[PDB]
Amino acid sequence: VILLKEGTDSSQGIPQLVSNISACQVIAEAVRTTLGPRGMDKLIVDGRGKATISNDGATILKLLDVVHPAAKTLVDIAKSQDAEVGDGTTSVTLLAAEFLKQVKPYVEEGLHPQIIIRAFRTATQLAVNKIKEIAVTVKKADKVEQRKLLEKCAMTALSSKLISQQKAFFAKMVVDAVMMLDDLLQLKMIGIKKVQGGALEDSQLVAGVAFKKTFSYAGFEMQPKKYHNPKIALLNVELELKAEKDNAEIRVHTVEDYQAIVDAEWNILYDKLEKIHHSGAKVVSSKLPIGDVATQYFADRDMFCAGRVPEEDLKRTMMACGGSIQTSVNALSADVLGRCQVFEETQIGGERYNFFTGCPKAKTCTFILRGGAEQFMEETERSLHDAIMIVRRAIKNDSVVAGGGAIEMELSKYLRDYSRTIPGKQQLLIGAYAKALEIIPRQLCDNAGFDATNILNKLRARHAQGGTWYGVDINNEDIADNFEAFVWEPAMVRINALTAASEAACLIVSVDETIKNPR
Amino acid sequence: KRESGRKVQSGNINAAKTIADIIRTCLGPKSMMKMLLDPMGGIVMTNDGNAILREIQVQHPAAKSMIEISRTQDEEVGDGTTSVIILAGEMLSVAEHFLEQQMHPTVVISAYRKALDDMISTLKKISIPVDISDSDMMLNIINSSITTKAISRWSSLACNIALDAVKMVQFEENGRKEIDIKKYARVEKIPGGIIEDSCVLRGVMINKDVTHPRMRRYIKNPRIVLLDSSLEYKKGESQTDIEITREEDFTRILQMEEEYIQQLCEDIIQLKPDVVITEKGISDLAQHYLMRANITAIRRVRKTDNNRIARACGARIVSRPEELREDDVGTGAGLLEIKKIGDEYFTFITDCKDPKACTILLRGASKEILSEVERNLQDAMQVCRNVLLDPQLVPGGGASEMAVAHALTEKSKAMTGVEQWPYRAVAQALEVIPRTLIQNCGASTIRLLTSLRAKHTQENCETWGVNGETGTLVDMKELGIWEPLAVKLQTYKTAVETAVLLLRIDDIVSGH
Amino acid sequence: LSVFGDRSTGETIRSQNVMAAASIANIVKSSLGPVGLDKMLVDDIGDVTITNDGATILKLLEVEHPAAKVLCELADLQDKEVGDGTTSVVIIAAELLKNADELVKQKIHPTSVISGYRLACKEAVRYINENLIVNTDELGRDCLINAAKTSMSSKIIGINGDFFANMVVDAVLAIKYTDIRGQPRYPVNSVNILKAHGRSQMESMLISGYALNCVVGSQGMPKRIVNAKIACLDFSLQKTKMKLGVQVVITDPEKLDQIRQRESDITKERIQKILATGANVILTTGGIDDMCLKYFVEAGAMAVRRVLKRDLKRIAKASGATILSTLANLEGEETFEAAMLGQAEEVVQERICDDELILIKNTKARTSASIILRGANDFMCDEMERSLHDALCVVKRVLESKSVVPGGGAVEAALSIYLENYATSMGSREQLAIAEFARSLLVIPNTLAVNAAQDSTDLVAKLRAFHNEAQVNPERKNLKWIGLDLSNGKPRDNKQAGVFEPTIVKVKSLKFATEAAITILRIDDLIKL
Ligand SMILES: Nc1ncnc2c1ncn2[C@@H]1O[C@H](COP(=O)(O)OP(=O)(O)OP(=O)(O)O)[C@@H](O)[C@H]1O
Ligand SMILES: Nc1ncnc2c1ncn2[C@@H]1O[C@H](COP(=O)(O)OP(=O)(O)OP(=O)(O)O)[C@@H](O)[C@H]1O
Ligand SMILES: Nc1ncnc2c1ncn2[C@@H]1O[C@H](COP(=O)(O)OP(=O)(O)OP(=O)(O)O)[C@@H](O)[C@H]1O
Repeated sequence: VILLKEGTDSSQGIPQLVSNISACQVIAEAVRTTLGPRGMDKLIVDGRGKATISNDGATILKLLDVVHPAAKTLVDIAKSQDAEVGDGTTSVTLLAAEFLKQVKPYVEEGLHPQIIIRAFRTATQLAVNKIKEIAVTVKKADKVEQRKLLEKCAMTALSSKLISQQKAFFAKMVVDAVMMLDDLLQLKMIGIKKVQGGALEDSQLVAGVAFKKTFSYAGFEMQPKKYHNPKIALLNVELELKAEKDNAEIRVHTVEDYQAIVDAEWNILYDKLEKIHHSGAKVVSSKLPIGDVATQYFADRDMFCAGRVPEEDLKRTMMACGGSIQTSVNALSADVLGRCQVFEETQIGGERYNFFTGCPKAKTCTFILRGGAEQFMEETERSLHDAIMIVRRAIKNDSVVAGGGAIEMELSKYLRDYSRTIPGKQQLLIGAYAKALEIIPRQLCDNAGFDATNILNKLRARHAQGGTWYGVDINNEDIADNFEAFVWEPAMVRINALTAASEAACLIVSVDETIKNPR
Repeated sequence: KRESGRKVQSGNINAAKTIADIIRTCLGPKSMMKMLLDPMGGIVMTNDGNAILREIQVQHPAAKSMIEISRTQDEEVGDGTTSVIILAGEMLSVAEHFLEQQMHPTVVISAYRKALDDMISTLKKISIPVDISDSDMMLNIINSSITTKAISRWSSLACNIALDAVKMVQFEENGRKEIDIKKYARVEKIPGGIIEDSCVLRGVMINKDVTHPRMRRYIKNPRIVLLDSSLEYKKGESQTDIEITREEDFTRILQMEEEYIQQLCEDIIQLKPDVVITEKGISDLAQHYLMRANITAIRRVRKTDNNRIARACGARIVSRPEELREDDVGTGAGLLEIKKIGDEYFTFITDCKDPKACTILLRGASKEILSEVERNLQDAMQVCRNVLLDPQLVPGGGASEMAVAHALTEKSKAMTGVEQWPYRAVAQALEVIPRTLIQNCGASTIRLLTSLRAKHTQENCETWGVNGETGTLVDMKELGIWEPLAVKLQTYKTAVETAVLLLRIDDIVSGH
Repeated sequence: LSVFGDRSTGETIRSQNVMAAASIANIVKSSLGPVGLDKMLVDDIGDVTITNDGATILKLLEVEHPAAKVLCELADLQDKEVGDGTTSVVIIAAELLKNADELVKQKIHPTSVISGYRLACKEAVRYINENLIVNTDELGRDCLINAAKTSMSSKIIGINGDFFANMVVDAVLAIKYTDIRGQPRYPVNSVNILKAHGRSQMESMLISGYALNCVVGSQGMPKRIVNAKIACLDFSLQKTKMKLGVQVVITDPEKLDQIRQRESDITKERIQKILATGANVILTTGGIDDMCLKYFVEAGAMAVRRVLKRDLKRIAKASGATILSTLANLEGEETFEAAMLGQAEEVVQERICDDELILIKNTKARTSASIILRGANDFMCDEMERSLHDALCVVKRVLESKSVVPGGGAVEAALSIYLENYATSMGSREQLAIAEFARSLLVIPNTLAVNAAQDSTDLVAKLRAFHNEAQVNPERKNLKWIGLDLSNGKPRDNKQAGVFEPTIVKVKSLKFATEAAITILRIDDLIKL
């Protein structure tokens, strides 16, 4: 009747590790098919009933939330992958579980897990020095300008897509968008907007901030668009006559104050409009909708107004204009006002759009898409976001390696040759570490629908002859030199993915007993 | 179905430990009785370890191998079978070095066979020579088995039976000193008389009775004849049968039966014999021509018993009855006698020498007394055989066990390697023989065994044994609890040979 | 569907066929090698036989399953081809099926596995035959003396290893005779190992000739003879009989006497024809008459009686003489002159303690000798005779087959590196067939390391670490032909240790195991009636 546990969940030994190895593979199976540009997307619905459609590995693991202990160790590695390099959560999640799969029969035969720890620290340290030797610095090779080279890598990334016919036009726009930025490159600075209707040739690139402008109220035939130096105001105040938040209800029984009651309710709107006139804001941007009466106010005062602006586009306008977002109207002064050189109301796509050009802090851009469907523009937005990512990493890091499994099949060949010259327990473990690194060219053939065994048998035969930069091709169903086809990746992200996958595989192997407190 | 791995290494351990736990308390003069339950309700309360495991059926292949290795050991020597199964179960009982340390059995077998060489080397150091020429020293050896028996009233005469039997069978001319009690010392039982009437004669006795008075009663020069062929109707090379149902077939068969036998009997009576001995049977009509010459008819004798007759008189083994000659004579024999002993007739071809053969004649008041002496003398003959095989004794009663286990502890301090850990386990497994002697006496076991090891360390290891009567420790040089060396040599050898066989088994599979 | 049984197809009959075949490998897993463990063979009657030899294990193993019944017939194809190798085929072919079963789950059809295995087997014989050793180094250069010394280490003879290894090396090279076109093999008959009490084990002498364990009897006849004629006969010169079961009739008493006088007179006639041939060496199984031995001590013929029959078959084969069963030539009595006699040089009655032996020297065609194992007691002489017989068959079975290969894990460890580099040279959906063929050959040092009580992850990997350096650079600092010493748990060179295996036991093992793994892998449907 006297128990030591009394509800304490605890177990140790060999099958506690086998239960932790197989529990690691259920997280890798959630992001196994999402690898590659042609990968399958997952459908995740929240508690409210909204379905989310995405194939990004960072968005899948953030909405999984598995209560298993070994599954929580793959979450913070994907969190640290965003801080170390910026992306690569689906690469280190798949690579961590395949390290444990190849050593899973070796644990059951009686081998100690600490010897597998000493092999993972050894082969990963050799993989760091092997990457930097094969990595070549391509800065001014063959006397070609870097603007021509940046259009070549985006052409292969945008190939086999909806805009694969007109990829020559889309490759020149993604290079000039990053070239418009400063030395501090960021994917959040270049925004993508969608305009329904028209062919694919009508896609434009805004040098500044452009938003959807769903303001469909009155205000035509006045409020001229062209301004030399307007004062950009970012508000969050409703300017309607009968607003849901700004009203005045006083209950008197006199007929003299009944004129003053409607006048006091109008004075809430009029004093909020008079403070914008004193501050000198030529353009009025508000999140809440603006009524038809306030549009008649700025029409005679030679100013512009446009409400129903999202708060995401208001913060991008704040980073462009250099001002500040002010909710109230009495604090509206020149400290929070912005400035630009060109502002105009365009008629691209049949609807009205507003955009600023010539900001002093113009570090943000806007990409306008044109097409016959919004889901055509939704997949074009994610493909152009992928086209910006390959261009951005080529400018920051010059020392690059060949992608497409070329650096993974070369690391599998060197670590297999090093294992044959090492006696002891490091031969069967590092040799299993080299075979576990072949899951990146194997899952790239699985998600692309190709023959996974017909390509990988010819890919390893190409590496055995002396091919150091041969990998899989997403367009053709054969192997190709990814260095000649401009399929690149920097050496620093390939190194940091290997030291994160080896650290995530070492944390599972070093755990042998689970302690749970009853509460 | 099938079983392999480490489960059969633990499955054969519990199969041998269950047999050893049954007869563990049946050691010494205070051996506890065991009750066997029959399906018909019968109960036998025998405390003999050979009688317990014989009437118990086993189903395990390792437990079946445990019984037969002691049964063959019972046929070699007549003492020490209980100590084999106890020591074979104790060596495998420490399974902490077999399973918990994840040790392969090859390390254990290399440690067990290396400990086997220290078994023979230690027993020759604690040994003592025996003055076998003095009959008083031989009486102090065989008396350990004559106690609490019905033969103990005649211990001075029963000791002369077994001592004279082993010396005639043992041949000093051959060098190796062979003794085989089963052939050259065939024991026969004769009802009637008393225990004092039983003596030893120098010859071979025939238990065939006398059916006709026309025989040789007293012949001083016995003319013996040996023959291998049969004395019956002539059969052919085929497998036909003989059936006499017609009167015409009864006359033709009997006329051929008489003419062939008279032709056979004319060749043996031309030499004027005294007793005929045929290998096969003798028909009724064959005695009709034989009784006219007054010859004693002896039939149905084995081929193994035939050479003892030929070495007694010096006759020639003749294959066919037509090929007799004058060299088939038994000149030199003492006397031929067909005198009745207790209304049973026995033929005597005894002599006044040692013709490489003997027999034992037992007498008693009832047939239960005849079975009591033959089971006590055969147990006494194999013990005194081991003394004359090698005149060396060891201090018994647990003194030799603590002397051997003391030598293994000092030897293990200089034995380096991984194999020193199962090497020390044999020293604690050999302590189970003085452990059960104190437990059967009723005293405190660990209180006495700890002081037993302290006496074996400082004092001499040849003394300070255990007395299984009072329950305390006595000196083995004062009491006659001395064991033979060849019994204790084969006891530790078989206990290692059992442990090398059960630990080497790693798979049990079926198949006819 | 209404059929006469149950039907089952798909990959579930592939997984059931490899689990039934690999379970038979576990029956012969621990019994591999010279340190193999015994296993109990339970019969249907109730008795059990303790056998550790793997050839007798598979003969008594009865598993009523068609996947296990395939591996039963390869034991009959192994002994009829060479005579050894049997369970090494079973562990290789079952690990071939277990690695191929993982390929079925990895979306590979078995047709690429079957065609990949035949090209991996033919390239395995090519890499073996390019790294062989011709049968030589019989005298002057040791990999022999040291070869038989390892077999002699398990007994008490191994205290003085250099003294007793010289007795078996010169005895193996003495029994060599071509006899067909330059074959040279070694016969199943070997030297006769006798024993005596020569007060220690160091008084053994290498006698270059056969030694008979018989005593001549009388002393007045001279023990040193010079003539070459050797007579062998099986009929007794003692008083003869018609049959042991059929006898002649004797009726009259005086008729019995005159056939005894005729037996004394017909013995005088037979000795006149034996000594007319000049044969002094007289060896008789049935015995020699007492008055007949009187004629031999005056003529000087070396007559030996009560000789064994199996000893006389090696004596008549030595001098090239014919064994005479009966002296009567179907109408009379003759001695068959110049037919049953051989030639020799010298027969000396050497004084050996407790058994004065008869040595023969320089016969016609014998090639055999004798080793006198003089010792102290019967315990040390009986264990040393089986140690000489076990060391004889080790050197015999190697130096027969016309070329040998350093075995004991040296063959399969070198094949695990070459066949992997050959697998990366072909491609065409058969790279994984040959790469798993190299890993399936590693079970031969893997089962040998677990039977040697060593770490199997270290001892197998030490074999591949030395064999890889022979393929990277041809420098002599690379260790080549590294075997596996299971006694000390350390890899050594097989050329220094003398551990050698025939090529036909290594070639036919890889040939039969891949053809057995092909037949089980071709099973995709099960039909029962
Ligand atoms: N255009 C391309 N052609 C061929 N292979 C490619 C191409 N782009 C990427 N790859 C390969 O796909 C793999 C990554 O696939 P995917 O883009 O689905 O993950 P990821 O988003 O890069 O992961 P992470 O965000 O962790 O870096 C890389 O190893 C790379 O070699
Ligand atoms: N009074 C005593 N005290 C202690 N030990 C004794 C005493 N008398 C005899 N012994 C010892 O007990 C031993 C007998 O033990 P145990 O009964 O186990 O074997 P056993 O049955 O005689 O052997 P076997 O079956 O071969 O006859 C004898 O060898 C003797 O040395
Ligand atoms: N002198 C030696 N040194 C080291 N290993 C050896 C030596 N001789 C043989 N071996 C190993 O022992 C194994 C032989 O095992 P075993 O004799 O128990 O069965 P087997 O002969 O393989 O069965 P079968 O008779 O069918 O072929 C071989 O694989 C070989 O590697």
